[PDB]
Amino acid sequence: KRHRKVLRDNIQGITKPAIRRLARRGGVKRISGLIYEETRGVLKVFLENVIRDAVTYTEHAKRKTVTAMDVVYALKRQGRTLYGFGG
Amino acid sequence: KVLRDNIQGITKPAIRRLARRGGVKRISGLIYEETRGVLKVFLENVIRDAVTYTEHAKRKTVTAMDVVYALKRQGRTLYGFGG
Amino acid sequence: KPHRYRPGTVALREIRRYQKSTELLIRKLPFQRLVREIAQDFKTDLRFQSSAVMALQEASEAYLVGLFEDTNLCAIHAKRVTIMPKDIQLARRIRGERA
Amino acid sequence: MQIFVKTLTGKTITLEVEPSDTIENVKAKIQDKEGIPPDQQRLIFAGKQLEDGRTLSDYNIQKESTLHLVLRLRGC
Amino acid sequence: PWSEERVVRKVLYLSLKEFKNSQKRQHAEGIAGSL
Amino acid sequence: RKTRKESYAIYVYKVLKQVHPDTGISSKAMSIMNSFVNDVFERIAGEASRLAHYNKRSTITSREIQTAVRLLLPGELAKHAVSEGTKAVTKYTSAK
Amino acid sequence: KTRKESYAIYVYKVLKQVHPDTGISSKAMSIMNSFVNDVFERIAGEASRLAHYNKRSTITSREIQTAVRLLLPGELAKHAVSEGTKAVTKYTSAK
Amino acid sequence: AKAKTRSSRAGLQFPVGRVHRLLRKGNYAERVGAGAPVYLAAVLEYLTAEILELAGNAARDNKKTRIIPRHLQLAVRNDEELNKLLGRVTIAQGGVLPNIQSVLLPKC
Amino acid sequence: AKAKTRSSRAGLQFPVGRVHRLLRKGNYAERVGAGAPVYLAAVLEYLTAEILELAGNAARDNKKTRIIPRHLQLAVRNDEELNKLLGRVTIAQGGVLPNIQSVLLPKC
Repeated sequence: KRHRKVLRDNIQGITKPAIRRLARRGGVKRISGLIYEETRGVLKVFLENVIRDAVTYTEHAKRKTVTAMDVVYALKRQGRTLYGFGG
Repeated sequence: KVLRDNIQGITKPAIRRLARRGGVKRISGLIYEETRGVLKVFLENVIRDAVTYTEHAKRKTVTAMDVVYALKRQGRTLYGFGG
Repeated sequence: KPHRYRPGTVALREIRRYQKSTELLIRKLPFQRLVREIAQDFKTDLRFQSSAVMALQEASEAYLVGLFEDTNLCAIHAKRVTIMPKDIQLARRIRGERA
Repeated sequence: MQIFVKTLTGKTITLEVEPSDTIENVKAKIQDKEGIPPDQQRLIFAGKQLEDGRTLSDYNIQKESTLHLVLRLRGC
Repeated sequence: PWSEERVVRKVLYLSLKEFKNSQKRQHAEGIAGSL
Repeated sequence: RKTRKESYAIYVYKVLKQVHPDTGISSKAMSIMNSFVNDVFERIAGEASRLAHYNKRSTITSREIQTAVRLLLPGELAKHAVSEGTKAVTKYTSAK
Repeated sequence: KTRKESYAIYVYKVLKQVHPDTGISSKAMSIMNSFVNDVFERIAGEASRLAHYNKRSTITSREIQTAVRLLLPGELAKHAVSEGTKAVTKYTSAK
Repeated sequence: AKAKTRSSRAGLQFPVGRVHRLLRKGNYAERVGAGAPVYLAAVLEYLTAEILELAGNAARDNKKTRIIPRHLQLAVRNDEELNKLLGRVTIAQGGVLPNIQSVLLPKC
Repeated sequence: AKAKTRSSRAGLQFPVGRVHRLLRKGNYAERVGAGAPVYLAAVLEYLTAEILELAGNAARDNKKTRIIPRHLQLAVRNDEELNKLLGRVTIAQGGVLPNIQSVLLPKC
C-alpha cells in the first residue's frame, strides 16, 4: 500500500449549509431546495475547465508538481485574472 | 420638413425590422427611445478610438483598417472588410 | 411563551453579518479531496503545493458569489423572492457561458 | 425666477428658483416649504420626468411655467 | 406632439421604485492632480 | 500599378478543388477566408510566444506549438490536428 | 539565494509621500506588486502593435502617449498624459 | 544542384517559406526553430480544409455553384466545436440562423 | 565620474534603468527610444500613488493603523473610473461591498 486511494462522491463534500452561506453573502433571502444539485454541477464544470490547462502547463514543463503560477496563468487565459499569489 | 438631428433618422419601422430578424413578436411603445440612446453610446465607444488611430498616424481620413482595429479592441472582431 | 422570531428575519441578519467578513466559506479538507479527485483523470499520480489549492478555492468562491447575485436580479424580475434552477440557467446563458 | 408647481391634490405652489438650480435643490425647497421629502417626489414638465442632476436652465424652462409633481414612494 | 399625458398614465400604472447613481466623485478628478 | 500586396488566395483555391472539385467561390468569401487564416495564425503564434518566456527558453520549437494548440482548439479538433501535424513532420524529417 | 526582483521598496517610498505614517501589511504588498506587473504589460503589448502597424521599428514616447489614451478611461487619461508630458520635458532639459 | 520547395518535401499546400519569414519578422521570439513552421502550416491546412467542405455541402443544398458568405455563416453556427472556436467573430453579410421561440407559436 | 540616477534626472522614484531593461528583453519591438521608459515610469508612479492614497483614507475611516486587502477592495469598488479599469480582476481576501436590494426589506 503506497498511494492511489481513489475516492468517489466527494462532490457531496459540499454541505448544504455551506452553500447557504455563499448565497447569503450573495444577498438572497428565500431559497428553493433543488439548487443544492444545480450548483454541485456548475461548480464542477468550472473546476474541470481550469484544472485541465493547469495540468497542461506543468506537463509541458515536465514536472510532477502543480505550482501556483500554473493556476495563475490558467485563470488568466480565460479572462479571470487573480491578484495576490505572485503574478 | 428638413430639420432632423440625425439621431431621428432611425425611423421606427427600421427598428421594427431589426427587432423582427431578432425574433421578437410584440413591441411596447417606448423602446423606440431606448434603442436611439443605446446605439448612440455604442457608436462613440468606437468612433473615438478610430479617430485616435488616424491621429497617431498623422493621416486625415478614416481608413477601414482603423475601424477594424478599433473593433478588435472592444472584443468584437469582424471578418471580411480586409484586415 | 418561548420566543420565536418572525419567519425569514434571521436571514436579514445573516446577510448583514456575512457581507462584512472576508474569510473563506468552505472547509478545506473536503475541497482539497475533491480537487485531487478530479485531477486523476488527466494525469494521475500528481502532487500539489499548498497555496495552489488555496488559489483554486479563492477563485471558485468569487465565481459562485458573483453568480448568485445576478441570479437574484433575475428572480426579482419575475416578482418572486425565492430562486429556482430556471433562474440560474437563464443568467448562465445570457452571460454566454453555457451559450 | 418664479415657477408654478401643480400637485395632484389641486395645490399649485410658487418657489424661489434660478435656472441654475438643480431638481434636487428644487425638491429640497419643496421639502422646506411643505415637508414633502425629496426622495418621494417626481417632477414632470415638457413631457419628461425631471432629473435631479440637471438644472432648470438645462430643461429650457421659461418664467411663469406650470410644472407637475407626483408623489412617488421609494422604499417601504 | 409629446405624450406627456400617456407617460403620466404609465407613471400611475407601473409605479415601481427605481435605482440610480448617488455620489459625485469629482475628487478623483481633483485632488488626484494634487496627489 | 505597383507595391504588390499578398494573400493566401492561391492556397485557399488549391486546397479547395482537392475537396469539391466542381465548386466555385466568390470574392468576398475569399477575403473572409483570408482574414480568418490571418487571425488564427496570430493567435497560435502569440500563445507559444509566452509559453517560451515562462520557462525562459529563447527559441520556439515544434514542441511549443504542440501544446499551444491544446490550449486553443476545443476537444476533438485538437486531437485530430495534433495527429495531423505529428504526421506531417515525421515525413519531412526523413524526406529532406 | 537566487535573487528576485520586486517593486516593494518603491511602493513603500511612494506610500510615505501621502500618508507618511501608515503601515502596510504583507499580502497587501504582494497585491500592489502584481498590479503594477500587470498594467506594465497591458500597455507595452499594445504599443508594440501600434508601432508594428505603421511599420516603424522603434518605440518612442509618442505612441506610449497614444497607447495610454486608449486604455485609461476618461479623466485618468487627462491627468496621466499631462504628468508624462511634464515629467519628461524636464528630464530632457537636464540630462 | 537543382532546388525544390519545402512544402513539396512536406507534401503540403501551404507556403512554408512565407510562414517562416512571418515568424521571424513578428518578434514572436528571438530564434525560430526548424520543425515549427512545418507543424504550423499543417494545422492551418487542416482547419481550412475542414471549414471548406462544411460550407460546400450546405452551398450545394441550395442549388449553387460558388460559395457565398451566407453559406459560411450557416456552416459555422451548426458545428458547436467550430461555433465555439469563433464564439465572437461577426461574419459580414452573414444573416442569422433561423429560429423561433415555441411560445410565440399559435396554440396548436 | 560621480554618476546620477536617471530617475533623479527625471525626479521620480521608479527604477527607470530597470524598466528600460525590461523593454529590451521583452521582444516588444526591435529598438527602444530613449524617452519612452521615462514616460512609462511616470505613468506607473502616478497610478499607484492615486490608488494608495485612496486606500489610506479608506482604512483610517475604519480606524486602523495598517492597510489590508479588504481596504483595497473597498477602495477600488467605490471609484468607477478606476472600477472600469479593473473590471475583470479579483482581489483575494476581498469580500464584497455591503449591499442589499430594496425590495427584501420589511415594510418599514
